[PDB]
Amino acid sequence: MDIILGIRVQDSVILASSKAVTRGISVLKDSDDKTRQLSPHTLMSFAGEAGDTVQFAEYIQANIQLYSIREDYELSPQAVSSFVRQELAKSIRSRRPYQVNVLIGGYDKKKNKPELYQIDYLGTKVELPYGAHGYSGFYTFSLLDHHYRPDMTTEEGLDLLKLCVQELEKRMPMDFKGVIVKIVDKDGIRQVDDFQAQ
Amino acid sequence: TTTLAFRFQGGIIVAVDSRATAGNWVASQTVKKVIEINPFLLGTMAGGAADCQFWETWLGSQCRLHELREKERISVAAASKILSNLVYQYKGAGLSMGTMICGYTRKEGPTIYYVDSDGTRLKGDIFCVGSGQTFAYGVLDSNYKWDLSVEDALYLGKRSILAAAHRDAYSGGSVNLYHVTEDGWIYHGNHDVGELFWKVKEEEGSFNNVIG
Amino acid sequence: IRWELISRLCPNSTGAELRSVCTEAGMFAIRARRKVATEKDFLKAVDKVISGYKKFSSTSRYMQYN
Amino acid sequence: QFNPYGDNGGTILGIAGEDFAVLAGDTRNITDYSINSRYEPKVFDCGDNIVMSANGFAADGDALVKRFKNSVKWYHFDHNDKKLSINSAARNIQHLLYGKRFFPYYVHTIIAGLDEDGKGAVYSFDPVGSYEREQCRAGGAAASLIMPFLDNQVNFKNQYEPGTNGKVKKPLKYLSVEEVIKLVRDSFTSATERHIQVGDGLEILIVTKDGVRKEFYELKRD
Amino acid sequence: GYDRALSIFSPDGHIFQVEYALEAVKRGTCAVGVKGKNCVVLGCERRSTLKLQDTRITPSKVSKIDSHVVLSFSGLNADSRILIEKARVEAQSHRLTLEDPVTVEYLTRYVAGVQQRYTQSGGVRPFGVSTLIAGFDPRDDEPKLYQTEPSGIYSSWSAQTIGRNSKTVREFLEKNYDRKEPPATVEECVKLTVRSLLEVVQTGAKNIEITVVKPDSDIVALSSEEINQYVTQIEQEKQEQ
Amino acid sequence: FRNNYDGDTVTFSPTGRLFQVEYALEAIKQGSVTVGLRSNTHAVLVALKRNADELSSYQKKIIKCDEHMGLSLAGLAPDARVLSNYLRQQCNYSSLVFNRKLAVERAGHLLCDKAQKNTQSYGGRPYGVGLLIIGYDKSGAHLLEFQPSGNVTELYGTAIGARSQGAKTYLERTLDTFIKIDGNPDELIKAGVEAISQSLRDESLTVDNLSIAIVGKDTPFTIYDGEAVAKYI
Amino acid sequence: DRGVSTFSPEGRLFQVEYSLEAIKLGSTAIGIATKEGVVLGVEKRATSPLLESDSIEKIVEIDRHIGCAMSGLTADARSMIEHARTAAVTHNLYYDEDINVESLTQSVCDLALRFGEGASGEERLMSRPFGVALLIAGHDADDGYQLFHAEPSGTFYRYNAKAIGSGSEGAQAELLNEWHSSLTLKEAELLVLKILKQVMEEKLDENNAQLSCITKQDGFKIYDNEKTAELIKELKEKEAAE
Amino acid sequence: GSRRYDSRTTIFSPEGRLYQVEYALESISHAGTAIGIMASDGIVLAAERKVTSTLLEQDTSTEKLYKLNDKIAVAVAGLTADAEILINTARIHAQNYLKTYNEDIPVEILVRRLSDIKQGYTQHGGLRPFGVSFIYAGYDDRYGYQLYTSNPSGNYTGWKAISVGANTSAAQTLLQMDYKDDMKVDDAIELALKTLSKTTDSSALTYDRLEFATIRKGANDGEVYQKIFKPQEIKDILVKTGIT
Amino acid sequence: MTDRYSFSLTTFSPSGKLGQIDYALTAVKQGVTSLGIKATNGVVIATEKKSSSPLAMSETLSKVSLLTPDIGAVYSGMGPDYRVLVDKSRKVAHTSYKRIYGEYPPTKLLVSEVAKIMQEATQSGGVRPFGVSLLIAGHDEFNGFSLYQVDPSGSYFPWKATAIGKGSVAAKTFLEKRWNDELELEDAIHIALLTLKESVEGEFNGDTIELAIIGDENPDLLGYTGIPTDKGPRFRKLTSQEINDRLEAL
Repeated sequence: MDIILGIRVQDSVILASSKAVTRGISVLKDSDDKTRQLSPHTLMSFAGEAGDTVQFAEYIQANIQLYSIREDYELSPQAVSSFVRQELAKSIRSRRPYQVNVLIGGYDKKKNKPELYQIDYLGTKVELPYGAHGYSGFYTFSLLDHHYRPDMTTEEGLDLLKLCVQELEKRMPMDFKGVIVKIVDKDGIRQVDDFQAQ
Repeated sequence: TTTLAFRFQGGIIVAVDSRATAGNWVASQTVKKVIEINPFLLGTMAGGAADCQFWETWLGSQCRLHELREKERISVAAASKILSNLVYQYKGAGLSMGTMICGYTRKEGPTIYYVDSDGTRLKGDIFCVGSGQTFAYGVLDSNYKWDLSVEDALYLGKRSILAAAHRDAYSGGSVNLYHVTEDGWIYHGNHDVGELFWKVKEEEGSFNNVIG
Repeated sequence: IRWELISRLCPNSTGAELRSVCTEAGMFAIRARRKVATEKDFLKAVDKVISGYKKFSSTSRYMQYN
Repeated sequence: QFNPYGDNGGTILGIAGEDFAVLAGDTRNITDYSINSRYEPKVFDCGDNIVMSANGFAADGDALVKRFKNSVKWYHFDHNDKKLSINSAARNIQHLLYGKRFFPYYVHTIIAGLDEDGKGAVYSFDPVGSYEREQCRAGGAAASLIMPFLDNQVNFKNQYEPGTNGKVKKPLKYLSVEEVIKLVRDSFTSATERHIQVGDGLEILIVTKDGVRKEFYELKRD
Repeated sequence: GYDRALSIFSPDGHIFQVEYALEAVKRGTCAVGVKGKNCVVLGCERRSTLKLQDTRITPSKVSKIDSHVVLSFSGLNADSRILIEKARVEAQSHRLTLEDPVTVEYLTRYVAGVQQRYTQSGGVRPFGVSTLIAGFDPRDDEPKLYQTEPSGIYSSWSAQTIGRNSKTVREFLEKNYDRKEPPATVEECVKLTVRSLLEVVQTGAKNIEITVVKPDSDIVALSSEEINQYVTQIEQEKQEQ
Repeated sequence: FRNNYDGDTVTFSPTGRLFQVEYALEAIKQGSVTVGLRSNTHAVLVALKRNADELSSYQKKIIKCDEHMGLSLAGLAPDARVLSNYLRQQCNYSSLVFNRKLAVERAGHLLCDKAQKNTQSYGGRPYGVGLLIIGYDKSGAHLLEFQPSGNVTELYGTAIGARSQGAKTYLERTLDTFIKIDGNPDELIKAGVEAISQSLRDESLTVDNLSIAIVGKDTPFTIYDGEAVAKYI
Repeated sequence: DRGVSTFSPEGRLFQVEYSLEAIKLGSTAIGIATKEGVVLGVEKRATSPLLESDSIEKIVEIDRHIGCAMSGLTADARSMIEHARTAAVTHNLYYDEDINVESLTQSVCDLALRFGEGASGEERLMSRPFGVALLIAGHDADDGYQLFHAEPSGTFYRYNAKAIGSGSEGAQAELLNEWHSSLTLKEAELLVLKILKQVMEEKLDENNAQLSCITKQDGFKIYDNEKTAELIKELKEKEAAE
Repeated sequence: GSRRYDSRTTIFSPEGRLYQVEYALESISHAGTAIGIMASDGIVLAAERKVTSTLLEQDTSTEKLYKLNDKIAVAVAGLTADAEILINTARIHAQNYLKTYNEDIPVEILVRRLSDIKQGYTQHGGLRPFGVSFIYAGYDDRYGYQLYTSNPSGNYTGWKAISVGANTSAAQTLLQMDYKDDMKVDDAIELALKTLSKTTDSSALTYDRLEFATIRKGANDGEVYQKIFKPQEIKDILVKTGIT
Repeated sequence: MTDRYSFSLTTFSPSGKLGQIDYALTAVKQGVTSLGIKATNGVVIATEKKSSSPLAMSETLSKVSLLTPDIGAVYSGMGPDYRVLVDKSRKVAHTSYKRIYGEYPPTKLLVSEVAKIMQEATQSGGVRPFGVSLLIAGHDEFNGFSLYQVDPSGSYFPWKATAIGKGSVAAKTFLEKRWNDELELEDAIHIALLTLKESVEGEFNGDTIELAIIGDENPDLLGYTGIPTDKGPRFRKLTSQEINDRLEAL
């Protein structure tokens, strides 16, 4: 299963996602991106079994856009996390469960501070400055418990992300074919194509 | 079974074998693994014969309805997504399917989409599904070029399917080529591998390990 | 004047309404001081009478009784 | 548990000619290991010079035949008795075969007839519900004995002109009704002793412009 | 539950419920819309009978269906926002099903269809609202203005007005607007819309609301301090000439 | 004119009649003449179609529901579709479940049972369509006369339509004649054509006005139209 | 009001009796059946010059080979047109062939008799019958060019030349003597323009009437404004000949 | 036939307005009056209960002011029985919003849900419309204080000062002169008490028949305090306003 | 088939008042004159049993019933309507509280919940409003003793002392002077007996008076001993012998 990563600094939050799609024994596309822009100030990154990923992400995107256009006001990332965790909670006991391990992060207008939450496929809401799912967590929590600081900036957080990505590509038999870095801040959504050496 | 498709400056080229196998024994050699939905977009056979055939024929209904309703051609994205959703609501019922949604538009140009029984929809340029898709993936990427002319693209696809069918047990039979342009797909012809392998071996010299 | 066109642009109106249309067509010429009522006057009169005075119409309820 | 499916034996074979089409099948039906009956026709006339034989579960085949005949009757009723084309019948059968997915019909059926241009057409239908345009193919467990034999004298595959050292392919020729019926008779007379559930006579149906003619030929009863 | 038919063909051919909904619309606030080369303007008025209505939480007369298409209504305000909700959810569903932002034509067709269905289904009275749909299609700069009647008939209008005294605004637009030569600037469109409104509103600069729709996902709502700015030179140019 | 007791179908007149059914029967009367008759071994239907104008067409007043049955029309066209569809459903059910061709009397019983449930419950309306079922079973040739009231009876011949019942006298005078005619389809059809001619008032029989059907053992149900009917004119 | 599906002493149902005369409140649609195809024309009737000619579309294409006109109140036919398109496309999917025009018309006219309260035996809902009459036109491989009349009463006719709506009595009378089996498509268009001009409210141009055609090879096609204008000029030349 | 007994509740009049909601708007005028004033520091909701007697219980008795959420309170003017179902549905919807988003429900969402509930009956179902109109008050971080009103028609507008019920015109005219944009809670309270004194049908103003609901925000920020004025504190403001 | 009366039978009159509600109020104001008053230590609810025929048994008919061992009900309208109402109210009270919370609901919520049924009856189509007016008396450990009157419109009002029936006007206008802030249960029962004395028109005895009291938790009627948590039902009803003892206490 793929690699999804997320790091939040005091100024913004940075989301990392693998570009590999492993189906069968071959690689269908190594330039794919698994991200959804629920709001101009919120990013959605999903993982898990590919059967449910994209349609579920589109479903939450639809509901968020419908609320935003009906009220003309942006939901807080905590509200979106509650929404998606409700979907997981009501879905896992259904006949056809949705097994999607997902990451939610974005900037908050009320408190002027970005937030990042981690939702498993079972629907658990946690608040962490960083997180990962599947086999990519073991090499990220261990490394980010040493150099991560509560007061860092996005630029050196990028260097920390480079160290993490190097650890993944060194100790993963599964090749993620690089990652796509997208930063989330008050300014908006920006894509960073530098992941190997910065 | 090995179905492949790629993209270049001229259009969309698909090359699919015509070998259908019933387990160990090859059921048929004259099957058509491309479903002509309409003279704009394409479709391919991979996995369940009936499962793909019916729904890909079922696609033409939605295209006609959308064309009559909006007075305009249905985009490739919607055509892929309706089948993706229909497969999604049927998942877990035993359906196994694989297909290439190949279409050409004005604003978006040539577009290739992948849809399977899993429900995954993908956008890319190089796609190949079947029993011997791996035996093809080792050929096109080496010789891929954005400015390949129509004849070069056709020969590349034909050689790729020849190589895939030579090794894959369930891949073989006649070879069909399709070129997608502004008008739509144009049938190029039927290509039996009997007159293809020998001509390639004599002319190009590939497959040196083969005797004769 | 095109009597066929005037008759066509007046569906399901009882003869009393046609008489009222004629009277109003005569009247509209008087208000404009013209001594002759033309087709453009008859069209305005028939619009005003058939369309404007439609909520106060009798031929739609009493038809059910018949 | 319980097995909703089963086997009954029997084989079918259909060959598409130029201006005609032939459908043949054995009259033997069996259960498990013994002969159930000797004279059990499996080829039926569907009307409008359209024939089809179902190979597989006897109940499933009979139900498919009955429901296809009902669909043909309904099409005649609602379309002012419009003639039924073979392609339309094939697609209608495909829809019928896709009627339910949880309980597919485990029957291999083959139809025959003429197109709007008078050209012989034969369609083989997969139990999953798939079909394709085809010249000749057999059905059932006996197809492996019959189908590769057709390629010898119909497609003339792997056969080259004498004296040309194998560099020249034989030009294809169109066979008459007598040619194809004798080919099928030889094929079944070769298959009956090599396959246990083949025999007990042969029923072969010929589709032509005039209509449908029924011919029967006794085979080995062992 | 309720299966009784409410819309019955009258002996003269009309449907009484639909033609009553026409009058129900005729009692609504006047709403007017005009389009330029690349700008469409939806002008509207508000009721001046009662005062002490704030502006921030007062529901806007022109409701945003999507980022590129907006809707304005007239007549019964209660029923119209239901159509607004249905249009919004249908637009989201269309985005999900066709991977394409909705077009003005398709949304107007859907609104006409739902009004037609309510005129068709039993136990439901027809909508008493008349709607104006304006916006720009994706990757297209052409403004499209659509009017939907409670009867279910929709048409494109270069400039249309609905509500009370709509005849006066219609005849005014019939002579101070040219279909073949639309105004070329947003300011000209706004000026025409404003001057059209004073023919009926006859004071009420406080309760005159105007929404300007622009291509490339640009929808703005001019505030009072700009509307009175336009009104200043409009009334200055009125009496002196 | 309509009275107070018209209302809905579920309402009894003080005299003890259903005005709905009576109106259905009047609409039956207003339709065109579709006289039909039967012999021991043959059943013949004769229909007179109606055209709106010169540049118009003719209604298929002869509807086939099976090879051994047929229908005729004497009223509301659209409800005939529903009735014929129900008859075809039951005929196909008989074929697929019993293998027995539907008995003509059984078909009439099914038709009357269907026609009831609109007149018995609120929300329904009587079928203003008049069927002349013909057919041939192992018993023999049969003919029925369906009515919106649910009344179904078997007769040698009848005529339902505008002044069609004025053509019953021709059948009655010759009732003893066409009964003893067996295996002679053309002359029986000729007698039927003579019967309908008595119901003509303004215009005579032509190629496009005569629609004829006939059923039997050697003769399956066949519909005659166009030039194929001019020989019997 | 009393009863919905109730009969009448004259024996004709209500609603459909009113619907049959409610068509005359609508526009005028005219079709002519020729061996070379069928020509359809309508009356746009822009209520104001501020209307757009390309806005109101009273001619739709059910299929490449089948198209229809519209008359009476337009809104109700949208359900008719949606059902007709669905039926045609589903028949194509099921039978890999075009649906016969008469069969499609039959599959459309059955919907006109669904008004009723509390339907029993099946779930079908409708308050009143549709008040719109359609002119089904198209080509088939068995009969040829056909022109039908989808009445709201559930009955339909094959028609050589028909006018419905306001001119259903005026224009129809002229079609009786102006139609012949040797009529050509060009002369059919000229005659349609002439009859519209006779039944015109205002001056006729490419903005006031819209024409179409059906053919065995070109299929359904909506006539453009330029060809409509030159047709108007040709009619102008033809009318003042002697 | 089950037709003659039908009243056709959802039917358009010949001129073109509904008739059942028309008479509901008359039934509203026959109920007890309510007043709502939008002040800068808070919102005051007051209402005069009708049909008052010495035997009316006042210790624990609230019939015009109802609590839907810790931040949002409503005032009922009309048939209390029909208002009960609407109150229950509003509370259910607010708790479901807290279920879905885990954040305080904005007033506009609940106001829309109730307006939709009323409109659904005014549209189809053939049932009589609810003969109750609400006065909504609440707080949030979106627009600050909010003061809407409802109608049996199901339409809602924002108001800086409203009074639905008996003698609506007199109360509105009285309040519009004295309403500014800068009152504290106490000024709005005394204005509302004076309006109720000048609009009541009785002679004096006793504490038994007056109900008060106020929204205040003090030292604690982000959470307002909702207090339903009990009679012991109700009789206090009477002397402050001078009515006593 | 089903029910074709899906339309509401209560329609707003042009005068702005509900027809069926103002009609059920008239149907209530005539009939048995019942009453109930609240005292400091308990609540007494009383009604008179109008023996229709002297061959009948007023014992079989229960003019007052037990909603819960704490809450009793008295009506003044139509018999069968009250019976159906009391059965439905007991069922829904059980469903809402005994199943979910585990104990007996308090008076305040039970009254609203039972009035829910009546306020739905005036709304749901094809049905007529209940022709009864309910007097609900009950006690709870937090809000204490409380008495509630339920009108056919569905509106419920808290009243310290009440009376509904033919003698409602006289009893209501006579209870103000009778009632004061402090009261006793025997004082309350004497007040009720004196008030009901003139409103009765037939024979006066213990058999013709139906009287119930909500007081302290009596353990004798509890039906078991051993649990200190509960001390018995607070709702008890006097028999004829019990009431014909305070009858001569006047």
